[PDB]
Amino acid sequence: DVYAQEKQDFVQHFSQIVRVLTEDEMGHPEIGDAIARLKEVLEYNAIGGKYNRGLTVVVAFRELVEPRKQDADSLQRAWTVGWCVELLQAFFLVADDIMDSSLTRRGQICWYQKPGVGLDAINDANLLEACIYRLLKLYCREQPYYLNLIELFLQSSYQTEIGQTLDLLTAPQGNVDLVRFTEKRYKSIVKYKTAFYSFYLPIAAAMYMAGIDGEKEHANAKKILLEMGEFFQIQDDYLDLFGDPSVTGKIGTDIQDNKCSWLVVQCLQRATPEQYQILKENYGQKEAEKVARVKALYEELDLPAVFLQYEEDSYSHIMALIEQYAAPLPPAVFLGLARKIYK
Amino acid sequence: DVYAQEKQDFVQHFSQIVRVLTEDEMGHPEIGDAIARLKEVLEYNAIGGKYNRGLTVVVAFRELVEPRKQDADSLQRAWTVGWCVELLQAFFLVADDIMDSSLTRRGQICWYQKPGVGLDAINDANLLEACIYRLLKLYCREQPYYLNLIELFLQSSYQTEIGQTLDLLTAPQGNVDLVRFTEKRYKSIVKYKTAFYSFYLPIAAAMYMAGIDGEKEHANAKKILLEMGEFFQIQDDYLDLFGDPSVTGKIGTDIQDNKCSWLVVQCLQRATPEQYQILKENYGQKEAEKVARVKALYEELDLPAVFLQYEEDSYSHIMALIEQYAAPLPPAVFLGLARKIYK
Ligand SMILES: Cc1ccc(-c2cc3c(NC(P(=O)(O)O)P(=O)(O)O)ncnc3s2)cc1
Ligand SMILES: Cc1ccc(-c2cc3c(NC(P(=O)(O)O)P(=O)(O)O)ncnc3s2)cc1
Ligand SMILES: [Mg+2]
Ligand SMILES: [Mg+2]
Ligand SMILES: [Mg+2]
Ligand SMILES: [Mg+2]
Ligand SMILES: [Mg+2]
Ligand SMILES: [Mg+2]
Repeated sequence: DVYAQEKQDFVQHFSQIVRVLTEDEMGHPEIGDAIARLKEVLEYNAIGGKYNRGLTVVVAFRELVEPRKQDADSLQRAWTVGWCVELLQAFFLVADDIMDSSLTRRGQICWYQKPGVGLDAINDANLLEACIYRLLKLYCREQPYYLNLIELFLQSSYQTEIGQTLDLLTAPQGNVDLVRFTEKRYKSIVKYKTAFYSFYLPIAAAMYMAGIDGEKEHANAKKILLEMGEFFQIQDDYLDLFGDPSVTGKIGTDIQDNKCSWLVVQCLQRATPEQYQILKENYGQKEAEKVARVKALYEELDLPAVFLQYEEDSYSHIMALIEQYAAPLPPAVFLGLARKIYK
Repeated sequence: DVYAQEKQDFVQHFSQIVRVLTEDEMGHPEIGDAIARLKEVLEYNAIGGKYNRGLTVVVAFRELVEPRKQDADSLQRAWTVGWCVELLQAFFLVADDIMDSSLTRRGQICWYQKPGVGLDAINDANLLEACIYRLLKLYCREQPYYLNLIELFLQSSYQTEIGQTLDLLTAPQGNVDLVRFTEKRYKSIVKYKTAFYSFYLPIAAAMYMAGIDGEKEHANAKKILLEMGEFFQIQDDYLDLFGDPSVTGKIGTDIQDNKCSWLVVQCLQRATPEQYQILKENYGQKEAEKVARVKALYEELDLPAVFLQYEEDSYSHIMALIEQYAAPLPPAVFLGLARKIYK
């Protein structure tokens, strides 16, 4: 209902993102070709998403301002920062898909896989990163929050990259790494790699855009948004395998990439010594017979219905945290976020 | 003499960089392994350089402060920001070497080529990027310049990436791109891709650290530092081919990568229609017989002595710009920089 509303409005505003970010032509005719390529990047990589995070910034902003203070220019900034989160996202997936060897994403071939692109993808990725802060200076350079956002976006990139380093240290190509797959490792991973940016960031951004910068208020918010954070990825890793690729818009590479997924983690808790051995022979390998034998094993331990279980268990716990912790904020923020991620 | 002095002092201070950047252990035991890997990155990629830029920040700072204001903590910040530029550098080369397919750099194998690393190099690279701003908040969070530096480092990353996009758009693997190799393109390239960060940045950083933030003072400085900027890369591209690999610490990939180098540019101005054709058949290809036939052609048009010519021509012009433009600043800044890059 509530994201469903302002989505289209959120997406039209992407025409101006691109306009502004590439309005340097007669001033710098030399670099016009870099700026075209830039456009081409943004069109391809910032678009197709569920735009949930970018939206989340916008919805949160409305919710947290007295509409007597939501003037035209405040909403200008409101969805600008929205778009910045989308860029951040886009930055991450473009790099992520080289690193994770992915084939497709958002219903089309990965940027880095297009012929004529390949590893220029890396430079492209960091460009999106840059555009984030380019906008900030544009639309927020004179706000009292301008600096808090910059630090937020960065403090959040770092955290994402720390997560990403764990992801990979825990998931070497070649090395049977079942010992490494503990739930203690896992919670750490999705915390840094997912929760902070896909949740704390967007919300937090708007908190600062609403003049709300108390450490304790941010801390509570954080407490809540790291769970939603966390479930979200267990759902990502679930969908990776049992999800519909015409609906996820991507193909899963978790078994092949020897990844510390929720699944392999639970699988291990419930392994008969023999089973441990089947998985051992099969996990972390390109071969489809092996990837298949594992998918069977996950089904052989009825993990999909276990995921259905945690989904309820977590919905219920996330909801307790909202009650315990939302205030002084309007609980519609978090609720709106939960509706949009639970099934 | 002057860089030769504070180099060793500059390099000892790298023990504390690593200490500080990895002093989160008992506070966050979960992520200790990411932070080890981080250490490993920094050790490998921030070290071995000529540390010229990092130094340049430090030397410039002394030169531009009354030593009654150069207290212990000002020099703490002074070389911290030094190190930040080194990180920025390191960020760029780690990504650069994947993108440019380089084999070696700084007298050893490229990070991304080590076995067990490969494309995790990409995540590693952005980590260095992050550390920059991690330090800033650490040692400069309470300074009046703190924000100007952040914007400088970013405004400079973007510019570097724009350059880098030109680099690559101008240099597709496969496509004979001799038409594209004009000196108008070239000046644009090395301007964004090299001059801004290896020169304007370090100096400018210290200008702001010395409380000097007038647009016109920065503008003049910029005018001067973009030439030094520019020559520096023509020397890089010269050395790429005719340089000593036990002294550059790297092997050149400009012909192989179909790059818009100073050389191919000059080569083209002086081409007999036939010659244009030899180069045509040979440029932009892995094959060593072809790379060889080109190196011959550059020697066949006595370009090395032409480089010796521009070197003098540019030394002389750079020096005119210092006279025309240094003030109110101490001309020893720029001079010190020129001594250290001219032969
Ligand atoms: C450098 C870098 C650092 C972190 C990422 C992240 C990817 C990602 C993400 N993507 C998912 P996917 O896009 O479903 O593959 P992952 O399982 O690869 O992590 N989902 C939630 N958080 C993150 S953070 C991507 C690139
Ligand atoms: C993403 C990115 C963007 C820019 C770079 C740059 C590499 C580089 C550089 N490296 C030299 P090299 O390190 O001698 O190969 P290049 O000819 O590849 O540009 N020298 C001067 N400026 C720059 S900027 C590297 C990575
Ligand atoms: Mg992935
Ligand atoms: Mg991943
Ligand atoms: Mg995933
Ligand atoms: Mg290179
Ligand atoms: Mg290059
Ligand atoms: Mg070069």
